[PDB]
Amino acid sequence: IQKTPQIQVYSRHPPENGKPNILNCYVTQFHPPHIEIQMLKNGKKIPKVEMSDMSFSKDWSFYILAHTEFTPTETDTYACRVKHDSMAEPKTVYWDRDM
Amino acid sequence: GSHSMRYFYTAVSRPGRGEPRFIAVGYVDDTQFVRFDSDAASPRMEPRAPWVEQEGPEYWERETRNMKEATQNFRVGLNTLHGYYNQSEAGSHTLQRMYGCDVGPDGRLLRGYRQDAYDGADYIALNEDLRSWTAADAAAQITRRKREEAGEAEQCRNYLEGTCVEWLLRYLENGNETLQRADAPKTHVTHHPISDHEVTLRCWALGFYPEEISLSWQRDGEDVTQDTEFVETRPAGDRTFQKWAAVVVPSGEEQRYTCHVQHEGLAEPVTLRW
Amino acid sequence: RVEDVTNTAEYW
Repeated sequence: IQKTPQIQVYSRHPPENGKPNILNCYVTQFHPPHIEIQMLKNGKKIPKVEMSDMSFSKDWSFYILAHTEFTPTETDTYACRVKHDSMAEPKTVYWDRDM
Repeated sequence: GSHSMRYFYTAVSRPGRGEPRFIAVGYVDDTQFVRFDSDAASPRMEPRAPWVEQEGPEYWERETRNMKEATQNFRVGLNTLHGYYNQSEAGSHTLQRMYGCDVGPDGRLLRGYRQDAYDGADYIALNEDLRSWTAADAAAQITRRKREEAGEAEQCRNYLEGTCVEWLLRYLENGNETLQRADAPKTHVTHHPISDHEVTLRCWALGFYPEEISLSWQRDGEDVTQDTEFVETRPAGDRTFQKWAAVVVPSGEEQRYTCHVQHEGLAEPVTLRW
Repeated sequence: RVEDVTNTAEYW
């Protein structure tokens, strides 16, 4: 039974334009464990993106935390795109400063 | 007060690309402190919290040896269950285990766990008495029969009643300054106009530990949890956690609403207004 | 500290 990944994109610290921060892509509730996660800046693939060790929840479903250094600006867009078997198409989630 | 130690094993087959990969992580409460990856260039149990690094070479050698044994044990597991169900040769499969112990404030065993799952659903688990197994289906009954004839439950009960508790208390002592020190949430309220008639009030709790937290809105002094939007508690990446709750309210009525936060790290409930 | 599982692979 395949379970669709839930996605949250958010920063480590409350975002200040021009202040170096950390961007997180937290991906939960999925099965099977294989999954492809990429973080995007202005639609472009961010090279150095670190991934936690994959673990799982009480209900057995997997979760994982990807993150990267970033510096929020007024204009730059950031997003996390996820490919998984449970999904016909890759899902992209945009970072929203207020969430 | 109350505490726990948990290990999480996952083995995943990849038919056509070599043997299954085995991965483990260990936790004390909400802090990860150890990990293992069979695919690593040189497979070793590695520390993930300052308070275990001080453990001597003998500790690491042993953890690594058991982890290597475990990965082989789970590879046999995967192949064996494959046969029980007569699955196809092409598909990947998973075998999971989580085990550990809870101890009360007195440091005595509250209870022990050892549950296995196959392809994401219960397969076999050790019962709460730690003397019998619950098998989810026919295949599992076979596994259960073997574990019974080998009397493995006794070995498991000994680890959980002994080793598991003893070492949890040890980690708890060595890591007391972080592990036994709740970090209060830093809370605040943001204001987001939707229309000229509607605005979103969002209540944030940041940098808290442990993960357990309560968050809710009230209007005029009483609940409105219906109409409350939450997000799941999420990790900040630095061992602390985040959460927010939001409500859409009428313009010029923002002053009716309060946000309420409860967390082990606070002596007393908190209230915020816009 | 992890449990020791040595030589119980025939238990599956």
